[PDB]
Amino acid sequence: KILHRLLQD
Amino acid sequence: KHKILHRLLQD
Amino acid sequence: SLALSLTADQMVSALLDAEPPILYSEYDPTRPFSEASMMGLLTNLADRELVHMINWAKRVPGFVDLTLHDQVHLLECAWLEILMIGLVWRSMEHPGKLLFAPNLLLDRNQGKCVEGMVEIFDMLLATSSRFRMMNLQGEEFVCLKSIILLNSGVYTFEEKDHIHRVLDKITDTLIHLMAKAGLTLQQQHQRLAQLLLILSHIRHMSNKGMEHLYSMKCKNVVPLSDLLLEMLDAHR
Amino acid sequence: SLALSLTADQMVSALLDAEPPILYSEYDPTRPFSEASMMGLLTNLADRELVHMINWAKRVPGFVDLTLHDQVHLLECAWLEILMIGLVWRSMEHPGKLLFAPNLLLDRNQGKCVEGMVEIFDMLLATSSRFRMMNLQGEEFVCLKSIILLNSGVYTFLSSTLKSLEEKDHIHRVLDKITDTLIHLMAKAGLTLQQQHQRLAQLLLILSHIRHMSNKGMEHLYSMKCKNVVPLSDLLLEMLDAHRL
Ligand SMILES: CCc1c2cc(O)ccc2nn1-c1ccc(O)cc1
Ligand SMILES: CCc1c2cc(O)ccc2nn1-c1ccc(O)cc1
Repeated sequence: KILHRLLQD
Repeated sequence: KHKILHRLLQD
Repeated sequence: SLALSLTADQMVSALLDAEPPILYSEYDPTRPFSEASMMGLLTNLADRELVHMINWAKRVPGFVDLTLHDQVHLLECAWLEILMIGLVWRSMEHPGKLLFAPNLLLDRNQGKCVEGMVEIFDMLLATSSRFRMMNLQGEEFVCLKSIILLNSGVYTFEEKDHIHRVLDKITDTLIHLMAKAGLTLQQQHQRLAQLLLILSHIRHMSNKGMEHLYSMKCKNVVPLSDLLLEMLDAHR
Repeated sequence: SLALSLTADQMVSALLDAEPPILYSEYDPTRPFSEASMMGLLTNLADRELVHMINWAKRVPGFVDLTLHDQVHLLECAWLEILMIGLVWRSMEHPGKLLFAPNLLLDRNQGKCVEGMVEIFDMLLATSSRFRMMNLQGEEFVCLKSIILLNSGVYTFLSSTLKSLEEKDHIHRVLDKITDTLIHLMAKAGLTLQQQHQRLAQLLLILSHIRHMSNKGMEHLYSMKCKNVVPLSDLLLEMLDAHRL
């Protein structure tokens, strides 16, 4: 999940 | 031209 | 215009008086459900409630000042929101169930009797639970329902100005009820916001409900009344 | 939660500093619009705006206190409402037009290039008009945009006792803080006590219209996707698919 990864930054 | 809502409202 | 001069107490009285009756469903509770029967029950009910809603609207202060065309636009835009906030309100004291009618109280799981329905049930119940945790009062509820009627279709239109004036009066009414209930100014504004933000979720549900209703019609899982088809048609 | 301890002035200042940039579209102004090309511009833009939105969301007080799962659900629920309220804000000073980007300013007739679009354009335009009538201020705008982020998805949570409930509580504490902040701004602006509650209501009722617009735009975007009008990025696909499950 892309949204999930982006939030982790 | 003859919507039911129209005639229900004008009562 | 006469609605602009009502007092806060007199707005409540009027709204309380205008309340539609609680309708029963036809449901014969000696036989279990099918997908077709449940949906038939829901639409038969909504169709009867719509007739009462039109009567109720005409009794909402300021509504009758609007042109017939404007009145129609508002009801077409808001009808399912109005039915749903009604449903949410009477289900308030039945955690986990939706009281569509006194003899049709459906727990969460019976939404699975109809494809796609449980997602909408879940939203409805979550809203009921919210009402419960806020301890929504009946006087507040009737204010909220009238706001939906006046607000929902207003931006899709002097006619606009009057609606916003009446909307202001109902805001005045809600705050009056909260002041009367002993809330501080800070608590009053916080509760006003909380209540109005629920209207966003109610809109969401209406929109979802409308597409579901449309799907059930195309898939022909149940015949709909002429009036209900017409209220459906207005959104597409 | 240090965020619960913020003053109204600290809330406003934090929200203002979190504001994402105004992006440019990849519009080549000497090429003829098609339905496909206009949809491409809007979805290319949205995709780039989403990455900036995520970093903004992290900067809204209280948002980083929530779990990763809940941050996701909230952004998944509200992403299009947030893009649209931004658009309506950017368009405030351009009656009759939608400022999608400084190099992409469209009127309703240009919306007709894409089937079903003009109806959405019209709702966005009317929202822009309402913003103008109300004389919406940037400090009020940023509060509203933050309310949408926190509220839109807040009831699509479930309930696992303390776990889900306290995430819900927290969100409502923060929402209550933004209310206090909104009121504060209107008082500092000299509005009367009566005007304060009246305006607070007028502003929050707009959110019901923004939800409506997001619901219809999501339907419309789904339709363009299902008709192979435009390729969506994986991000946009994921954001859209969250509304079909
Ligand atoms: C319009 C009847 C109806 C629904 C149709 C759907 O496809 C999905 C959910 C529905 N709920 N209702 C409904 C809502 C409130 C009432 O008082 C009666 C029926
Ligand atoms: C999410 C991209 C988008 C749309 C998709 C549609 O199918 C219809 C209308 C749309 N508007 N927008 C949009 C809105 C605000 C932005 O900042 C970027 C794109």
